[PDB]
Amino acid sequence: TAAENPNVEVKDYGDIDKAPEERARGITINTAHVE
Amino acid sequence: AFTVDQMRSLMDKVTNVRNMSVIAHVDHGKSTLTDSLVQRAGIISAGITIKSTAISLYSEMSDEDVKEIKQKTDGNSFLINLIDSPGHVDFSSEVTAALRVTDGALVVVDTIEGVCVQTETVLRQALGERIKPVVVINKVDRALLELQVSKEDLYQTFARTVESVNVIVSTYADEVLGDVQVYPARGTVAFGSGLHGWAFTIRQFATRYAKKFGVDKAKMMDRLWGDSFFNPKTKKWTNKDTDAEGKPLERAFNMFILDPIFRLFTAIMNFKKDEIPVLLEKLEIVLKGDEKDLEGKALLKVVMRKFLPAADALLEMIVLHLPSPVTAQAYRAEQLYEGPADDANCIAIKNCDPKADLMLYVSKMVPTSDKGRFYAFGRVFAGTVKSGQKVRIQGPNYVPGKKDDLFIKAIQRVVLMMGRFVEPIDDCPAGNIIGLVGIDQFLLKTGTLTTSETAHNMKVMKFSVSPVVQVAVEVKNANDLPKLVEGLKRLSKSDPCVLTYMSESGEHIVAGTGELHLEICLQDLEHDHAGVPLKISPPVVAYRETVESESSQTALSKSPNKHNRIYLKAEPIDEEVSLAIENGIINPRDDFKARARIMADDYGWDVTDARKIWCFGPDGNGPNLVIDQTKAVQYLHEIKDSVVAAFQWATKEGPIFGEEMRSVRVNILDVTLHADAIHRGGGQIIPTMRRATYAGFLLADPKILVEIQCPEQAVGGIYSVLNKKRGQVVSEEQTPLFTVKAYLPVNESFGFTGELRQATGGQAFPQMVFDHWSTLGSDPLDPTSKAGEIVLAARKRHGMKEEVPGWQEYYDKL
Ligand SMILES: Nc1nc2c(ncn2[C@@H]2O[C@H](COP(=O)(O)OP(=O)(O)NP(=O)(O)O)[C@@H](O)[C@H]2O)c(=O)[nH]1
Repeated sequence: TAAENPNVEVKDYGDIDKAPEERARGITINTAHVE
Repeated sequence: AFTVDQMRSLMDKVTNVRNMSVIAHVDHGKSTLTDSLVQRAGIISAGITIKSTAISLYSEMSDEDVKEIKQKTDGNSFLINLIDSPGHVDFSSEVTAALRVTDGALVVVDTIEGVCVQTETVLRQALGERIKPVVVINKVDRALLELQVSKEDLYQTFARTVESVNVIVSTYADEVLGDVQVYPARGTVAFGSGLHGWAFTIRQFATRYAKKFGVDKAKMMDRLWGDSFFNPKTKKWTNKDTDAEGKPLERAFNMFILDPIFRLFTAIMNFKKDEIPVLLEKLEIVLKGDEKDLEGKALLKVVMRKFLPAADALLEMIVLHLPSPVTAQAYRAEQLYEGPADDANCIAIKNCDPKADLMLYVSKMVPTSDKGRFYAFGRVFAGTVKSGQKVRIQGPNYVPGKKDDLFIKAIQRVVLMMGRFVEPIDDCPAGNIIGLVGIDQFLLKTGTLTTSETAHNMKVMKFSVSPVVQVAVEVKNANDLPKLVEGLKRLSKSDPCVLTYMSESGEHIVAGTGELHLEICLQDLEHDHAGVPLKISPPVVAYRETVESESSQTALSKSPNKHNRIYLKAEPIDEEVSLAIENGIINPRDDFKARARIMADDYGWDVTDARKIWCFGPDGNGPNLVIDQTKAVQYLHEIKDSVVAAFQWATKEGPIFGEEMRSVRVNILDVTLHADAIHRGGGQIIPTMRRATYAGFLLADPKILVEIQCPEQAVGGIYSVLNKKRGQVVSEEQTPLFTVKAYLPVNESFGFTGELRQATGGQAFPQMVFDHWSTLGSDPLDPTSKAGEIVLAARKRHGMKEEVPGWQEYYDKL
């Protein structure tokens, strides 16, 4: 969507599973919100 | 990248807004799919950061596409709010809150694993919020690369996954919404690989082959899914999988959609350099520049992105099928609103009226980097919220009549919640998601903001949702206690499913939904919330000290002076009476006369004994009593206070191992005092009374609702576990699931939640509340009996001598 709208911040995979636990287990643990 | 003005303009056309989230079992690819959406359509503004809670997407559809949208549309631009949802799926209320602010959901299902319990759990909760679902069967690449699966097998797998999903939907979806099931032919199911960037809908292929087969796409998309066959020999479309001769016909879906894809994979991955250019040319795919040199997966990834861009498939289902707030609030209004269905605020919700009084629901408080400040996250259902607006904050217990939970305060700032960032805005009308700053202190978790004095307050899914796992928490360094007490508050506010309270034994208790949940909580508490070394340990179980029969003989004890003596006997108080005292029928401050009539006429007591109760204990109101049965003691009235005080002391600290007494009755048979008050003083009689009580006690043969929901076939595991833990079934009721009620000793409940899922295949869900006290028949003074082991462990733990002093130790022979 950010290709169509400059007003969308892109979030990459590692920006979403960013927690130290998530990295340690290699899964999502926390809900993440993106726009 | 848009400007605040562009965003605000986009937010005016709520007909072209989509509030939704992604539902997925761990590892099914929820993250990589959203990264795909964000990279393709993410929106960004043209030093305060927050935890990413929601992301904005932007999408434009073609004029023809927009005509297909079966709902009010204004133009070809769409604003999509991808709302973050927690990862704990125990039917928690944190999840329900997040879903509550959405109207549609993108459900991710794995090609191989299919629909798993976690998936069913969030979907079920979603359906309970009248959310419309759309599916994406993800990880398709695994079936082609790893498993080498065949087309018909892949098809069948897809069809079974779609069926599993529509079983959950048909079961929990409100009949008033109509058919909310999902159908590949109608474009509500996508297939693809979030890791690799390609996906499609039957619709896109119908568009592609319609103007080629000389047929309108409405006809084409019905033919591109299910039992539609095109016999190349007859050049006709039929619904029979065989021809006249009975030979096998390949399904249209396999022949026109899968085959081209299969051929691309096979040709590119096998380096058939003379077959690839033709295939690409036929599909009208163009490699430019350095791409012409790629081979293998690299070429494949690049070719599939051009052939069928992923985000495109997902955005198509979101825009064309997920509902916009105007449509939804019309049939969601009544549930969402506790007040009158005919009420002015309820109507404003049904109409998503921005000019009405405010009806803003606070979904949760979100952590910010603004030094300990939490911003309120929510949705404007009615009216419009403005910066610096005077509003009425109503907590979970507010009622239009009382001033409970009410908090009038101005809203400091209205901010757009865009991922980890915020963007101050002046106002926000009904139908939109938004964040409020300055509400921290007045609201923790859910709430309801209104601008109407009449306004009533706003309302929650098949994971554990009860704090059944608990431990005692304490600082390793005494001086840190303040930070711990503060950390718990911070922890409680940030987690709806977390519980903390002080135990009867003076320990801070932290309880979590499951062992894993509790672990995250303790880690976060120790590292962040409190940020101090914590010590974790079991919760200590509290016991009661009672007597099973009357004292085998009169208890006799003298005072330090050796001049005063008390003669008494102890006997059991009936459970019904103890209960009556504990629950308010028999009270310490009631008029002794009327109370005695009740105890005598209704509980079998002798009315004189009752009229003569001297006190209750411990704390002056406990379920233990001292009754005066003396006849001619001269200075009785003068020692009463000392006797009462000694009882409060004796019943507070039993002689078995220091636990409180319960159901203990003490009868004072006789008292011999010294003539002179000097030396009859409390310092003499208080010890005497306590010593005598302990003796009468020891001479009286001393002794010291788990609701489970689950499927029938699983119930057997429940009985299996209970029997292994001195449990006892109480009731088995019920066309939902079953609910088994049973008594479970507290000292047999550590790890219970684990052994239960293990014995029911993770299908049983426990709930536990303290119910009653139960008398262990074994000898508390025998270090090897059940009761005795418990007594020996507590004594060692407290540094007392192991042997329990016997009655002779408090008896003073004449
Ligand atoms: N082959 C292939 N792999 C993919 C695709 N989409 C995601 N993956 C891979 O599958 C793995 C899991 O993706 P991920 O997005 O983290 O899964 P999840 O569903 O978010 N995780 P969890 O359930 O723990 O949240 C990753 O290694 C990712 O590269 C795809 O389209 N094709």
